[PDB]
Amino acid sequence: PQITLWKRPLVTIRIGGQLKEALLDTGADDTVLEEMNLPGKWKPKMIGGLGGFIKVRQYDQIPVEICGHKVIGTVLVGPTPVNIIGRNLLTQIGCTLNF
Amino acid sequence: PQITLWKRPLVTIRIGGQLKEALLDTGADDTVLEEMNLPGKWKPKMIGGLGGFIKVRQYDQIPVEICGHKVIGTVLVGPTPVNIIGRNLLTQIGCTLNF
Ligand SMILES: COC(=O)N[C@H](C(=O)N[C@@H](Cc1ccccc1)[C@@H](O)CN(Cc1ccc(-c2ccccn2)cc1)NC(=O)[C@@H](NC(=O)OC)C(C)(C)C)C(C)(C)C
Repeated sequence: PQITLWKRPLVTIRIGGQLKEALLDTGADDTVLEEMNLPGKWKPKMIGGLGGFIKVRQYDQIPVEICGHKVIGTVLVGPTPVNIIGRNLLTQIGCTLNF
Repeated sequence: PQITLWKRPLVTIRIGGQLKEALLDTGADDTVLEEMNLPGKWKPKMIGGLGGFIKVRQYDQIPVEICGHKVIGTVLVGPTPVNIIGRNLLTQIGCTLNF
């Protein structure tokens, strides 16, 4: 859909049959989700915004469902205040910014 | 434009004769610029990124130009790595997320 920015662009995502609320974020290189167990090998990583960096676990080739759109790619898991769909996944659903 | 997210959505902003590079950021409630002097009164705010909070100075009714779109609103100044155009000014240019 075409979506407004008068409110935060929160959408429902599906991961491992977990239902979660996540932010569509054009200012995020990566996708970062709050703490959750995902199966498989992961590598340690740090990511940062304002305020400093956080340590996360990097899971590759994770399926996610974003508003009826089934993508698979890299998911970071760690102490993020909120679930964040960054450009790696936004790209996979043909999401653009428009004005 | 219809901006793909295959790269970071970096654009030119003009603020008081200063040209700057800034990131179109749907994950940001607020617009946050790196350290600069701005005219007028200001209030301290605290804003929260991924790593925690920073203190900024809030300037109200600051004219800003985004891709030659003339906009006026709240601009926060402080220790950000990158000039961030948040939703307060993205809504002013009629910006939507499309997928
Ligand atoms: C290359 O680095 C990045 O891309 N960093 C990303 C990042 O932090 N992006 C920032 C912008 C940014 C880019 C590059 C360097 C530094 C910062 C934002 O897109 C997402 N970010 C991360 C973030 C987003 C939301 C929230 C949040 C908190 C409480 C409730 C809802 N959301 C917290 C952190 N948002 C905020 O930090 C904003 N915060 C905000 O809008 O808070 C209400 C600010 C900006 C206004 C402070 C991620 C770690 C998410 C991948």
